[PDB]
Amino acid sequence: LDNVIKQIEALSVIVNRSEKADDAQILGPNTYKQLLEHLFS
Amino acid sequence: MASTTRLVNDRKQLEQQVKDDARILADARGLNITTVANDSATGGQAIRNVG
Repeated sequence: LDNVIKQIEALSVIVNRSEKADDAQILGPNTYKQLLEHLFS
Repeated sequence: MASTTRLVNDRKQLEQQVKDDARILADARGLNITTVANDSATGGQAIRNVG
């Protein structure tokens, strides 16, 4: 029974926000994971 | 047109001579070199390939 009106944002603001982050140019170090084995003889 | 017409040139020669022999007798101190660091980078806008 209650609604809140949302003020719209300008086109330039949306365009600027879209380019802020979330880009696949820079990588990072990583290592392999180990899986359980449980070997015996 | 006599020896009085050479005072300025004599003074020029004297300036040069005194500067020369005052530099000759000066003792030099070897200054230590500091302020050597990589603080001359460059900026700009990223290219950020789109896709």
